[PDB]
This record gives sequence, structure tokens and C-alpha cells, in this order.
Amino acid sequence: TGTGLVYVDAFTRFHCLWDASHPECPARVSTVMEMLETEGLLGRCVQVEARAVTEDELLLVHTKEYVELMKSTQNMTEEELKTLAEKYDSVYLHPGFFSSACLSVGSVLQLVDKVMTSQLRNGFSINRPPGHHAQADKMNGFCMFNNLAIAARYAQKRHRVQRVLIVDWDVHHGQGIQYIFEEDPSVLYFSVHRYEDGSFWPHLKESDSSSVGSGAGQGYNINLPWNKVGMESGDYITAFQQLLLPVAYEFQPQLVLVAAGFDAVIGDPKGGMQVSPECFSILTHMLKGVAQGRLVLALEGGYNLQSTAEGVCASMRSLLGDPCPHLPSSGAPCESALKSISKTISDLYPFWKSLQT
Ligand SMILES: CC(/C=C/C(=O)NO)=C\[C@@H](C)C(=O)c1ccc(N(C)C)cc1
Ligand SMILES: [K+]
Ligand SMILES: [K+]
Ligand SMILES: [Zn+2]
Repeated sequence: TGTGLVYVDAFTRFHCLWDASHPECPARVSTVMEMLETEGLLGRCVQVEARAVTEDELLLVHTKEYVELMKSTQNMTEEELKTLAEKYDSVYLHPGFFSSACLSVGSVLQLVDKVMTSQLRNGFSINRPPGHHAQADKMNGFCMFNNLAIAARYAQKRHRVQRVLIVDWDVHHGQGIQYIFEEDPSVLYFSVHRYEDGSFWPHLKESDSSSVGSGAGQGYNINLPWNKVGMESGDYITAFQQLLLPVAYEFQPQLVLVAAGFDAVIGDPKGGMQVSPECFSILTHMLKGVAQGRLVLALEGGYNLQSTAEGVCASMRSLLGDPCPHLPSSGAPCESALKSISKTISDLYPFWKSLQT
């Protein structure tokens, strides 16, 4: 009936012990909640309780060996925690990380419950730590557990969902989600991300559009890599209109999960793109036409506190049914974006009839 929102103060209870200016910080989520309140959007949402993920739920994606190790991080010193975090690419540790990460996963599962049982139309978790880089047996890129990968498998097991679409519009490639479902045709992963032929983190050849999945999963992994900076709303709108939504309607998902990072929004200190926050109202609107609008967004990256809050608010207005905004930018894509879109289409053409033109 309404739009669910999950936030708990526990999401603020971890931070970089050795860098007080680390970009992945408590203020990210507090600033979002502050703007949701001042814009009058928070009071229009249905408040949904978070919950801690269970061991069995984590096992849906992560190895028992890795779960046990992360759980032990709550008993380590600033030096020990530093010893384990140096074993991973671009992470920090903190005694409260595991606890918050479990509530971060659980917040998404709460919304999947309510959306799949028709208690709510859709929902947004305002969660950290992020998830889309976490992998079966390792932390990565500020992530401990892969929130949306867990949620997808949870939906299939607990709610009899056959097909899940995961849309990842964070400026970084969610390689963790890609890996978990690489061979799986029941979970379609779409990621649009800065790539620049691998010079942009996470620096992986697998982030290119030639990675279409493997085995039975061929055609169910779709990468849209940007190879120039400064992409705009028109480029994302074009990518969604001519690539993602055609495949989405052909796939017929029963649930859509969004890796809703906002480091592609104008103003992010490191993402390098020029996407207006209003664009995400349109992108969210398009995704509501699919899966009877069964749509759950979960926060990933985005490090300009205002830009990220504005992106969340824009997405939230569309979840709540408010009229789409006026787009300040051109509705015409640039050549680099069209070349990227054309190349991905060429890589995916053989598996999707809706792309055959
Ligand atoms: C992981 C990431 C973005 C994730 C994201 O947004 N995924 O969506 C950005 C990396 C490159 C970064 O900026 C960084 C900063 C400090 C650092 N150490 C000093 C450990 C290591 C890495
Ligand atoms: K992405
Ligand atoms: K897949
Ligand atoms: Zn990111």
C-alpha cells in the first residue's frame, strides 16, 4: 500500500579508526535521513524495523569460514583489525562493523518480506555498510556482506520467487554481485559503471561488457561500462530505455532490487559523472513498470553528503508516486555513451529478442 523505509542508528556505529576523514562514514546516512525529514518525505513512508541477518541467511551467499571470521572482528584491537583489513582491497575494520553489517543485510530482507507479501508497494533501506562488492569469502570495497545478493536468494527461497532483477546504478561495478550469480540465469544482474578500460576501481577485465555470464548464466549478466567521464541524465535515461528496460520486460522478474549508490551524481568527489539527482526519479519511475512495482532500493556508495541525500530524495519521491520532475539536462545522449550502449547491446544481442533491431 505504501513505501517502506528502514533506518537504524546502528548504521552510524562504525567508522575508520585510523582516518577521521574516511569517505565511507556515519554522516552519509545521517545526512540522508536529515534531508528526507526536511523534505517531508520521511513522514510519508511506512517505518519498517530492521532485523539482524541470521547465519543461515548469510550462508545463502557467504562461506561458513568467512562468516565466522567476520564475527570474530568484534574482538580485535585497532592494530589487529588493521592486520585483517590490509588483507583486502579498500576496506577498513571497526569493532562494530559486523553488528552493523548484519543489520544492513537484515534491513533489506525486512523490505523484501513486506513487498513480496503485499504489505508495502516498495521500499528503501538507508543502510551502511554497503554490499555490492562483498564476495563469498572476502570483504571488498567498504563491504562486508553482499546485502542484495543475500536478499535475492532469500526472496527465491522464502517467497518462492523464481526470477530476480538486480539493477546497479552505483558508479562502481558491483563485481561481487556479478560473481555470485555469474552462472545463474534466475538472477539477472545489470550494472552501469565508470570503467575507462580498467583504470577506474575495481580495475577488472570482468567489468567490461564482454562478461555476459557463464554456462547457464550466459546473457544474464549485463555490464554497461563508461569509458569517458561526465556522463549525464540523458546517457543514463538512454541506457535504461534502449538496453535495461527492454531486457527487463523480456526477463519478467518478480522482484527488482536496486544497488542504489549515488556516486554518479553531480558533485561526488570521486565518481566523476554529471548525473543530476532528478535523474534518479526517472530511473526509479521506469523500474516501477516491472514486477508489479515490487521494488526494493538499498544504499550502496555515494560520498558527497548533499548529492547523495538529494539522489535518495529523488528516488524516494518516485517510490511515493510523486510526479516526475523536470529534467534540467538534455534528453539526448552523447556519442561515447551511445558507443558503450551499442557495444553492450552487441554483446547481449544473441540472448534477448527485444534487443534485435
Ligand atoms: C572502494 C571505493 C569505492 C567504493 C564504492 O563507492 N563502491 O560503490 C573507493 C576506493 C578506491 C577509495 O577511494 C579508497 C580510499 C581509501 C583507501 N584506503 C587508504 C584503504 C582505499 C580506497
Ligand atoms: K554499478
Ligand atoms: K546472472
Ligand atoms: Zn560506488
